[PDB]
Amino acid sequence: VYQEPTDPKFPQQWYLSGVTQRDLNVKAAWAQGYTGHGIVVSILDDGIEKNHPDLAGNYDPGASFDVNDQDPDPQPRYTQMNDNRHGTRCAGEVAAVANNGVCGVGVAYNARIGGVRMLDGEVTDAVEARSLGLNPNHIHIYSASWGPEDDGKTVDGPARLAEEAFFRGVSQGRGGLGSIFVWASGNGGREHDSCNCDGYTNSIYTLSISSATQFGNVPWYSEACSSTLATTYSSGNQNEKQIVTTDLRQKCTESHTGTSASAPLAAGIIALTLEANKNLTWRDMQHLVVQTSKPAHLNANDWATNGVGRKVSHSYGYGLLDAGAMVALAQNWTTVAPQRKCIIDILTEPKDIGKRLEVRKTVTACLGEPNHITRLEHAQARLTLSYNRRGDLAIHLVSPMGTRSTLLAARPHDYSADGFNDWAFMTTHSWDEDPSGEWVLEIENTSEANNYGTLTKFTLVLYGTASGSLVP
Amino acid sequence: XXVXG
Ligand SMILES: [Ca+2]
Ligand SMILES: [Ca+2]
Ligand SMILES: [Ca+2]
Ligand SMILES: [Cl-]
Ligand code: NA
Ligand code: NA
Ligand code: NA
Repeated sequence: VYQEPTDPKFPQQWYLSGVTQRDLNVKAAWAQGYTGHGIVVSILDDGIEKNHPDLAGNYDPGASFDVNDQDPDPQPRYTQMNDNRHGTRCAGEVAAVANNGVCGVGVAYNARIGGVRMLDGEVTDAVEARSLGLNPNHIHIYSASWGPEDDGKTVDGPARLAEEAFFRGVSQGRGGLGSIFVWASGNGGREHDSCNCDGYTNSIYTLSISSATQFGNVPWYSEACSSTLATTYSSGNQNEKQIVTTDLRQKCTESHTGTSASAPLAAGIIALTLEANKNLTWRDMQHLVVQTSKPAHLNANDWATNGVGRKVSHSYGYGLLDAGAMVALAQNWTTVAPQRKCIIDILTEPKDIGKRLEVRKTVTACLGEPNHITRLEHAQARLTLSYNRRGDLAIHLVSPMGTRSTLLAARPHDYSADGFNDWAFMTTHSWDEDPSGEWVLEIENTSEANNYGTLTKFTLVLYGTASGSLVP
Repeated sequence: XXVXG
């Protein structure tokens, strides 16, 4: 019979297990025999305290590097303010050692854990690329709890080297199965930020993870967007419990917060899943997340049923990760077919936006061609437009099956007159739908101001396959 | 930028 951890703070890890069902169902995976053995996770952050008493036993120098100082040792820079504690906190959520009398346990408490020190300095495109591309035939899973500023007015994403690192990782990483990039969706909720304006979370190559509070609510810091895939628990108000993990200076903290805690927990669950089937591709892993994540008792006013009967929210994606279900479904999972890409240039002429613009287009999704898609995965609306006040725009995309994705919600602080330059707004909400038929793009001015602009390009980019659907 | 999270 499985014996749960004895660590002194494990009883405070409410999000891992419990009789209440407000948890990630991680103990069910442990009891099936999956604790992370043989999986390698790397935290891309401000360093990792490799000698921490709850990390040393799982630390892997092969999963670590210091890009800021250009050396192998990712040890954080110690300061009075403890600025460089972030990476160590993330690491303990993935792989804090179990049954050692110290703090709590990681989700994958037998996985190997490393860290890339890359935020403690000027974070250039090159810095990001060397971090994302570190030892990609040794590291299985990368966890990143950082990104562009959450001020609610930034539109920014990976530059050329970092985007190349993403494509090299998913194509050749992990022996050709593809690096698994897990991303925290953002902390810009107070600024009404949109995580589709963050190219790292909005990328198809990252599993973007949002947060839920203990009582099942959308935290104050949460960003809503269509690119989010799933959710894990994190912090909320001061009556709700928080996340227990390893802290800087060999300490234990019960006060880790934000989406920064959600990505590592997801990374740990994904590590358990990879142990259950090491042959899973980067796309397999996203399919598993879509199929097994649980909406139940997550509160949101935007829950919608997509075309294949799955509930999806812009706050939560497909809902809470379910570790037990993930590892169970992984074991006999059949690899998905190669990824197809269908490019559809929509516009025949530029369109003035004015108060409201609706663009309708019926598509065949590359019917009769090798990139014919009947089973959608990600869909992108790559938009080029000008507008006088970007944050007044709301943008929606409706799939032929009737699923309305919010690509962009109003951003009150985004005063920019720079518009969008071929920005690839991404939605996960039509996963497994047939993309043949009428797509509708809606652009509206959400303010009373007499705003003006022009949509000059709308490329609908469909990814997916043409085989292997299950019943809705 | 790149902010911690
Ligand atoms: Ca160093
Ligand atoms: Ca421990
Ligand atoms: Ca953001
Ligand atoms: Cl592509
Ligand atoms: Na490949
Ligand atoms: Na993503
Ligand atoms: Na159709």
